[PDB]
Amino acid sequence: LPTKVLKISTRKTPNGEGSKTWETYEMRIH
Amino acid sequence: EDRNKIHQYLFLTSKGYVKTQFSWQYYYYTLTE
Amino acid sequence: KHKKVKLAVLRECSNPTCGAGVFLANHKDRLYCGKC
Amino acid sequence: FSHPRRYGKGSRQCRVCSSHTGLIRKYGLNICRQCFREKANDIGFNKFR
Amino acid sequence: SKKRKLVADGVFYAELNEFFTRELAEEGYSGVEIRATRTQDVLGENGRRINELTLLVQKRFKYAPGTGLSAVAQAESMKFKLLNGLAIRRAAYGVVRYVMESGAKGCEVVVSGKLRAARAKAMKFADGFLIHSGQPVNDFIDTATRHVLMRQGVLGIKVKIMRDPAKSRTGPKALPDAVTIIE
RNA sequence: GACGGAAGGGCACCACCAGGAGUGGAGCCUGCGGCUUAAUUUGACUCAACACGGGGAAACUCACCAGGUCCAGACACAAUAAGGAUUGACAGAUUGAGAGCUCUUUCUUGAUUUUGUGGGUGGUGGUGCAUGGCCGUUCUUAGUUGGUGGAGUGAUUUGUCUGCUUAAUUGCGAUAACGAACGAGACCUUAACCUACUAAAUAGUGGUGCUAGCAUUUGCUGGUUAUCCACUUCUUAGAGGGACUAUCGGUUUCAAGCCGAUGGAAGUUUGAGGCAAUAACAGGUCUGUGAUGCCCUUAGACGUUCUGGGCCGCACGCGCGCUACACUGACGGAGCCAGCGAGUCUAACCUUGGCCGAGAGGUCUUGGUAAUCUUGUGAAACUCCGUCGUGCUGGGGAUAGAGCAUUGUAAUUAUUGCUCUUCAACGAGGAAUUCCUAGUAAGCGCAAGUCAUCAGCUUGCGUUGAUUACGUCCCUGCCCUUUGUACACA
Ligand SMILES: [Mg+2]
Ligand SMILES: [Mg+2]
Ligand SMILES: [Mg+2]
Ligand SMILES: [Mg+2]
Ligand SMILES: [Mg+2]
Ligand SMILES: [Mg+2]
Ligand SMILES: [Mg+2]
Ligand SMILES: [Mg+2]
Ligand SMILES: [Mg+2]
Ligand SMILES: [Mg+2]
Ligand SMILES: [Mg+2]
Ligand SMILES: [Mg+2]
Ligand SMILES: [Mg+2]
Ligand SMILES: [Mg+2]
Ligand SMILES: [Mg+2]
Ligand SMILES: [Mg+2]
Ligand SMILES: [Mg+2]
Ligand SMILES: [Mg+2]
Ligand SMILES: [Mg+2]
Ligand SMILES: [Mg+2]
Ligand SMILES: [Zn+2]
Ligand SMILES: [Zn+2]
Repeated sequence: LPTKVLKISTRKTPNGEGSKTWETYEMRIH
Repeated sequence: EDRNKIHQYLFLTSKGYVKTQFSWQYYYYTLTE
Repeated sequence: KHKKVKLAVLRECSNPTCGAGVFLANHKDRLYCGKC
Repeated sequence: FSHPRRYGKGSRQCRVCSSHTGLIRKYGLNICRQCFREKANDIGFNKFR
Repeated sequence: SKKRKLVADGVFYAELNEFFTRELAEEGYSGVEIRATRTQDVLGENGRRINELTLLVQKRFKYAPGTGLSAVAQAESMKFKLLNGLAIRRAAYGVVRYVMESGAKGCEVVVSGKLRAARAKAMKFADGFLIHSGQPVNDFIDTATRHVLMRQGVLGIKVKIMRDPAKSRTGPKALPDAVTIIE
């Protein structure tokens, strides 16, 4: 089967200061 | 008696007589001796 | 802040709900049970 | 002592906080983003690229 | 669904350990799999804790009447030891004294917070060989971090260990640098 | 050591060149100040504040204010307990109120809690200058240490370096060093190719018992959701293969290597990322945490709630932006091309397909827990065929009026949409300034997050696809040496 990645793009910081850096976690099913 | 329905819904969270632990909003009220 | 005052002591309505300690209100027209 | 609060953000609360802030209603988990990455890897959500 | 499902495999798998280093910590918890440090006080007074909350596992979680080479076990191994009271100077070298000749490559322990109320102590205690980093760390480390609540200023540990890649016990057999032949 | 406005080197499109694409000039969107305010909650102010705290706020959120409920002050001592403590109460005056807030009234529920001492204890209340954690920046950087030996009484130094070279303390080389470990690299994810083994009405293609139509000696184009037969080339992806700069030139010095060429699926580390050393900094967050020290507070509450308003309020400056100024354009048929992706059990999510409708939308089923249905998401730029011949004219859609819907207890200060009239600058933007080297820039629209609702936002995505350099310190910055110091709080 084709696998579908589950992606949750959330910004890396709790507050709203820094550079606007994001990061995508994956869930890889099969 | 409003209080009396819960007393054996079981078998004053303070004086011990049941220890409390939170973990997400619906109250794991688990018992003493 | 209320008193429900002490009553230098003392009809009736229906339903085994209202249990004979339910003497209806001494006003006028009153068919009222202090229970509810 | 209550009035219609059926939908919206006052409705949904964080599992770990009841924090109405930062909700992520994706994949039926319902946690805020401050909150999630702390509890991230233990769900099998990892980082590859 | 199936997406909203395999998440719920894990997001149910998750809140458990929120409920585990809260209730079984003093009773010696290591990790769900139930990995543990101490293991009687998990059962209870021959029955006091075994079922005190399996009976609450249901009447909270929708059920019915009837259905030292790890850091997360070593970052609380002796997190008690601090809030009970010892020197934070030699006690920390003890644990990296401990695991290191347990055939283990590398270990590192830090304590962060107010030793004395200032811009706050952050001293660090290492010993050994700690690969970091790339992909070979996910394989070879364990690190835990537990907030320590003492009466004047919260502090916090960041323990790290590493598996001896030689006596690996699973997966790769040595560092991906590995070189050797015979003369 | 750190620092210098001292000297060498070395390096970067948060530096420049050669050029590309834009903003600051206009309307409007949004965020910041201001200002106004009962309140306009607030954090952040250089790169590293200002479409940033998911911060797209109508209630909520809500922290703000004008008001109004509540005990959800456990419990320990001490008081009304069994000659009723005490909560509740329908309606009425009150009040926003179908609020017993409260007043009258007399009912009334029943050792449940009413009161002070004491103790709690909730807090988006204060202190990111008491903290955890995490995060951001130096750093889109090459650095860092120890063993034995050498040098020093010593702190220290050597190793860790002239010179090349590399993206790099990457290596050749040189060497009082030698041999090492961390960092870079290796490692891991993804976009490509395999005519190969391993493969299927959930994928895609021929083909058959046969079926639809133009020509008609057998082809055109199909149709056949429980009608048969085939295939692994596409797809997808299990196991693996393959790129090693391989080979041969151009220049090397002895090489380390850099500029060509062929092979070619693949020549900037093959492309794009994930990780990440030794140390930092009063950096940001108590407005994420049942993380929180200590204080402030705890019954006319700063707790929680109900009602209503506010964060968006405009002589103004600024930041991320969207629609453009039109003839490579706009209007109009119409050809019709994606890829990335999400979706409903105590339930209303993805809506085909019907049918009403001017559209918005209505209504009606239906498939879909999902390679099956929505979905070939029949996207847009596009583009083929027409149209309007350069005014501010339709370019432009701003302000502004009238009418129909959709969400929602609740759209008024237009949530949002569709229709008709309105038709404001703006005529390519000053000083400045950004981003950028290949499937890149740029244009285009599409999903997902947000979401009851709402994009001019975000994270991604594919369609279309250039110019130009494949270089240097001239500026701005950073790293290594040398040097000076009365700095070490550096
Ligand atoms: Mg809250
Ligand atoms: Mg690496
Ligand atoms: Mg230029
Ligand atoms: Mg402010
Ligand atoms: Mg504050
Ligand atoms: Mg500042
Ligand atoms: Mg910077
Ligand atoms: Mg309110
Ligand atoms: Mg609140
Ligand atoms: Mg602050
Ligand atoms: Mg020596
Ligand atoms: Mg000596
Ligand atoms: Mg040295
Ligand atoms: Mg700080
Ligand atoms: Mg705002
Ligand atoms: Mg501006
Ligand atoms: Mg529909
Ligand atoms: Mg207009
Ligand atoms: Mg935004
Ligand atoms: Mg220069
Ligand atoms: Zn009655
Ligand atoms: Zn949370």
